Amino acid sequence: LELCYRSLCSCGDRPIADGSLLDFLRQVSTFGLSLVRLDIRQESDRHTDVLDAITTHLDIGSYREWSEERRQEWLLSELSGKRPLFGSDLPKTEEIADVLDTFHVIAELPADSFGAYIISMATAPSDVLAVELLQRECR
Amino acid sequence: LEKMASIDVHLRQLVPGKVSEDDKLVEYDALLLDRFLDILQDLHGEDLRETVQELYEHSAEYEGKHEPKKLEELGSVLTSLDPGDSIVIAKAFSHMLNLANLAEEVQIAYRRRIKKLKKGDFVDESSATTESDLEETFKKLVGDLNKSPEEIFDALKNQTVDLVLTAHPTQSVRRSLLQKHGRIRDCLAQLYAKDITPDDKQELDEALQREIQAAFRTDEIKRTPPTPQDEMRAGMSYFHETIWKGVPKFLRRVDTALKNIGIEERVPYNAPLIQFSSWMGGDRDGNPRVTPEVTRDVCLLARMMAATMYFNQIEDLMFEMSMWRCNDELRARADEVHANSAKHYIEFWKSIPTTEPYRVILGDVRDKLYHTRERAHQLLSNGHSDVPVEATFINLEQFLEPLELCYRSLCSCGDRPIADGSLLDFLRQVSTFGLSLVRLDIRQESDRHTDVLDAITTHLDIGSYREWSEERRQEWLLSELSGKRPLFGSDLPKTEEIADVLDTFHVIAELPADSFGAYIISMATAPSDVLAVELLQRECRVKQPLRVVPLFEKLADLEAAPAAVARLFSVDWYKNRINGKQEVMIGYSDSGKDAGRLSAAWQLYKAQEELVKVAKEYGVKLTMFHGRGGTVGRGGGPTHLAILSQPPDTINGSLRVTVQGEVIEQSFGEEHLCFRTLQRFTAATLEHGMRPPISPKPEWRALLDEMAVVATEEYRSVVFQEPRFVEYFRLATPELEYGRMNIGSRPSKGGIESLRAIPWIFAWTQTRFHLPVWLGFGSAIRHVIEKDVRNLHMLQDMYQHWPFFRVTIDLIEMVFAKGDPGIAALYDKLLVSEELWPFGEKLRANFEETKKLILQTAGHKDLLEGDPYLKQGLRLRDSYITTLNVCQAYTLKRIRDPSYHVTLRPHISKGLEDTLILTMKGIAAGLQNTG
Ligand SMILES: [Cl-]
Ligand SMILES: [Cl-]
Repeated sequence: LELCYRSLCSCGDRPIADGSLLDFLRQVSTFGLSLVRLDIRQESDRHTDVLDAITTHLDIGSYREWSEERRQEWLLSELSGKRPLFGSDLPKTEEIADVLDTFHVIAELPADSFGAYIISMATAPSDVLAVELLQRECR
Repeated sequence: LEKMASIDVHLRQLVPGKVSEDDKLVEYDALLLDRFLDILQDLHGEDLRETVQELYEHSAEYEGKHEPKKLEELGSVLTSLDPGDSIVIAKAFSHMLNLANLAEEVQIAYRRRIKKLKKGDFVDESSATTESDLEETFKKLVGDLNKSPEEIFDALKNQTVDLVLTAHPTQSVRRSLLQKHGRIRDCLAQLYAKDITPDDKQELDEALQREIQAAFRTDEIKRTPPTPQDEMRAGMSYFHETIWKGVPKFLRRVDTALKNIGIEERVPYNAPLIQFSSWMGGDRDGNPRVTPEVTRDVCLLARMMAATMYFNQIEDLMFEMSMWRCNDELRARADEVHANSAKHYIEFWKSIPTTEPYRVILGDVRDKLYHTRERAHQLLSNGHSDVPVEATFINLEQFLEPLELCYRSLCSCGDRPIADGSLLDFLRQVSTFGLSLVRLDIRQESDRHTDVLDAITTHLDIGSYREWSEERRQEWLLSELSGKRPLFGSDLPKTEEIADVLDTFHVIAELPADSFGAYIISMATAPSDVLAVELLQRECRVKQPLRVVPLFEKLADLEAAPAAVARLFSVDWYKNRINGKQEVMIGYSDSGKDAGRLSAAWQLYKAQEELVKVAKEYGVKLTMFHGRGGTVGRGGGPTHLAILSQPPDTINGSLRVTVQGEVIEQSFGEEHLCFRTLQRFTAATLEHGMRPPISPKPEWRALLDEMAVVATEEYRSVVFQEPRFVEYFRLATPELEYGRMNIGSRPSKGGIESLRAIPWIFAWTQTRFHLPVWLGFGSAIRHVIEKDVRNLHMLQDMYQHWPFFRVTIDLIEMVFAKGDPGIAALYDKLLVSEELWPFGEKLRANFEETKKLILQTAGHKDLLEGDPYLKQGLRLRDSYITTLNVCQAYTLKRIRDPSYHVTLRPHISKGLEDTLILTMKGIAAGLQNTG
């Protein structure tokens, strides 16, 4: 479409280019391939449950009992590390499987479809870092 | 055309006596050779035929008296041929040798056995004419060991013979040429039926000529050094040839022999007495052509071949299963299946009615087999299908369930005889072959797994797994296999090789477990090597991991092997993962390349003794996998004694042996040969489980321990210490040209240590010298005879009463029959520097001395004094091989030395590389197995 616009302007047909073609270009820019970008929203506590099942499964403690500073320290060591966090061998409750499956579906779809991951009941930096880490470890 | 009178005379001089009175071998080869030479005259002229026949007569005279003038007479002709004539003569002698092989197989297959020739001891088990058949083994166990028939039957039920098909080290003969050889053997056999009519005989003669010409008129060089998929296709030919029909026929004969000792049951149809495994497409050790895709391909190809054979066989089964009386259970299944959509039997029936319930069930099985075949084909040629996995057989139980329902139902109604026919054959074929025909082993160097783990630990900033001691390696591996966190992801710097290893594991995870057998670790030395594979398997998400099998190659590795296996069994995780079973592999050729053959032999007997001790300690059922080069890898009768010779309790109802590619045609090419192969493996396994060889006298153990030291000294002093040995090896032998040519893969991946065992054996087998097989025996026997006058008598006692020693020496004697120091001297004269001539001269003297000493040990004046049939056939082949030897030698001189100008001869009627390849393939096909 931009090739058509440039070409039309080259030949003094800019008025022709500023018609249906301009409307089309502006519609492609405004709406993209999706019309809308979908936000995902979830409670912070649900991410806390996922990380708690993980740390319990690794015999390191309960991410839930940890203070905010200890939560931050562990999350920071994991986002900066080179080893993956969990696999199929992980006791998942129905809710925890919902959270992880949502991330997997996000990974299997085009980035043009998504906007922001919104954390309901956010209170501390560990809430945001949990989502960044879960995103990274769900590929 | 009285030329026929000359070749007959020469043939009769080559094979003078009669090894029986059905000895038609000279007749067979005379007929085939006459017909071939006529075809050769018609296609390439009268002069070409006369030249070729003069050469063969000189070669046979040489194999008679070994006059060196005959070799100079061969060479004078062979150097004067321009490359065209060189190609035609080389091709001609290759096919002449093939015909001698075919005549030999027919003679073996139709030779009547002699009951009165049995001596009554174990020596009889070293030849097909005197070995014990299935029922004679039964009665030997009942009379001499007083075992009850029920114990024999119970031993058979739980016994498994596992035959492993590996790629041929050279020309893996194409399926089409196997079939032509079959037609030639069939025409030969039928031409000597003592009742045949004149017109039948005339048409058989014409068919034989037609087929010999057909084989001579196909090229066998161009295109590609066949892709591993092609080599696998050619290797699978023996299932269609003989094995598919052969397995149920053999098992039924087991039933009859059980009836002749009072057992009324049959061997249960699901009992895996016979199994087949494959390395074709799975062995990656020093073979970069074997990729993850190659493995995926041969797995799916095998599922296709099997589904095809079941599909074609179940139509005859459907015609036979025309009964109506049935079980209540089967009648229920018939009513269920009739409620559905009959596309693969419109030529047979518009539709199958419910008054033929067995046909209803079997027709649905035929439908599922068709969907399995077409689905695997779609996966192979694309990567996806559209065939629902629920419309096919994914595991062996889905397949067996309706067939077993038919069997039970038939027995319910007193139709057991009907059930014991085509249906029993089918059940036994499903149990033996499964959904794949073969199970594919994967093999890889331990170092490659070490590289993968080293890149991992370096990526995690924990150190280099490579620098770690064996104990630290074990400690880390143990913490990871017991842990709950995965090890690595896509964010991992992978080299090309490391990606090959990991991708192989991923392909294994994406395919059915029925397709795989064992993961074999080449150059295994320590428990960390095995634990690395178990961990890499688990972290690559292989749900049903393969069993890990260490291959202990070098001599020191064998000595440390029972310690390493004990440490493995002592780890709780590995103990509960293996579920009471462990398979260990030994490589006769591999260990011999390290420390000579005699030392490797005695060391392998001891290593198996100690491994059995460990397995009994920890309550594990041990399975010894015999790689290539062994006594149990020979062709024919000798294998029977070799299996009986193994140390006590090393088999225990579970035999796994490599079927070497240079022997697979001799063993499975023909109907009778196939039956007898299966029979001797089964009988020897059964007998060894109940009747171990005698335990060695203490002085025998001490003597062999001494001889092993002297033999390793001589072998290593020549192969590894002599500085100019490698220089000689590159001159007196086509080792360089073998790797550079086109055959196999890589021979290096330095010196001989990095050289693989197969090129090591091959290079010296081509020159009829066989140094890797016999070197070391000479000095060992000289040493012990000189140390004590009486040791000769002790050696002579061992050869007469200790099976292990007799088979070891016997193999050496057979290799000496295929050896000729005069030809090796010709290679020296043409290809080796003058200042290296005494070196080869010394080696040849060693050759001679060992020969006499081996003879003295075996109590023989001539080679193979106790097996004249084999001596006879070997002499027959050697007469053709010798011409290919001289031709190969002068061709090598022509390639390496363009300053060697020859007085050419005019071309003889309608590229030196092609000549060389012809001679290699031919000589390899005529010498077959050595070490
Ligand atoms: Cl293919
Ligand atoms: Cl019809």
